[PDB]
Amino acid sequence: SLSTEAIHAVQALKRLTAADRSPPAATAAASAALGRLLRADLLAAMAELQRQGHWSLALAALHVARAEPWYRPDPELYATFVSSSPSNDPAAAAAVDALVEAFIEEKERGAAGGSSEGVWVGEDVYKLTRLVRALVAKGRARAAWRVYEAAVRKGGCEVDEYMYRVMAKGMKRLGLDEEAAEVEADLADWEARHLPDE
Amino acid sequence: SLSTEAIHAVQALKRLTAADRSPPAATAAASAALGRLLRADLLAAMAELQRQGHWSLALAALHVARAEPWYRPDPELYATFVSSSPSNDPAAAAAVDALVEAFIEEKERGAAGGSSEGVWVGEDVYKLTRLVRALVAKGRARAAWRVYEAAVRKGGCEVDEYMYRVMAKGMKRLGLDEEAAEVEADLADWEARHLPDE
RNA sequence: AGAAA
RNA sequence: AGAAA
Repeated sequence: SLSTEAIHAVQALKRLTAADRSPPAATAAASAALGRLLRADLLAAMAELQRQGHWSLALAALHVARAEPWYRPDPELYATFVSSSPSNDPAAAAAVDALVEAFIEEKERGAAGGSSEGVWVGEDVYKLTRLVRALVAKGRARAAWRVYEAAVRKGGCEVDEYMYRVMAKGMKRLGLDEEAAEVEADLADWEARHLPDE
Repeated sequence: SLSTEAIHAVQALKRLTAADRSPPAATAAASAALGRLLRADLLAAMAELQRQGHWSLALAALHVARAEPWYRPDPELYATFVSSSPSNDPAAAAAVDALVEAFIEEKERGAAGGSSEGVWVGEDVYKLTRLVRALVAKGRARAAWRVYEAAVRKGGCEVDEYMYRVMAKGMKRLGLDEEAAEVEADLADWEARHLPDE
């Protein structure tokens, strides 16, 4: 559930942006109501806004969160934003794609080393699969592909059959037959190394 | 559905093999999570893994199952493994062929008698047809042929028109025109004995 | 756990 | 029941 501090923060955010729906003031209202909540409270506020349907406000909260010092690029966090995004909404869809681009840029922002390259290597497989699943579920075939290609194809994040099947089926039914075939190939390679051989 | 015992077993299996994807440890994890489940639970676990896409794990479960005392070579069981196998996967395809060879060896393992030869004679026609259908559907023309030839041609398992048509059409479209013709001949013989003559 | 073409 | 060239 939500601490009274987070509940009051959400109410505060809504009531302020009510008198002015405009996004410029909406931002200033977010840092005003959510500016300095403990990580746990800010995350709960965000989730509550998503749950209620105030997606644009949830995004505003994300903005605030990105400024916090504890902030870290997290696939699960991004998946909730995709899941809660409005269906049949061109603007929303673009926002989702943009979000995916933001997640990969945030994650890879800290990489300049021949040092053991692992920006994606240590990533949570389940969470990353959840993000991909959500993107597919919302028809963001391209976005899904950027993520897979970034974290698995290049990032060298070791995934499993479940992840592959999700992608292959996703790309297929979404009309990227080209990429579907590549996933199947990646899967084929995987199988070629885990399947008991003789 | 799945007993909580089987659900927990599957979770357990995944979580263990997660820290180590390698097949040697994957096997030890299977006998560790699935080692002593009731037949019903082990079978349900296997099917759930297939459903999720963890085919290599489903195969690991099969290994465990083969050691159980209640285990019996079953065409249906093998068909599910063929159906759930990844398409466009050289390794998988070989695994399927190997599986078919394992099924025929397991079945015929108990035959050393001029006693009424019936290792295949009492076989379930529908299930056996399902296995053949799946193999064809995955392009395993050879594998399909081994089964047919073993159980019907030699094993003396009495099948029906549905089975023949499935094979003939399967071999044809799969490019074994030689074997297709033989099936049609087998069918011709069948017809010659069931068709009302005059 | 990454809930159902 | 062995679901659609």
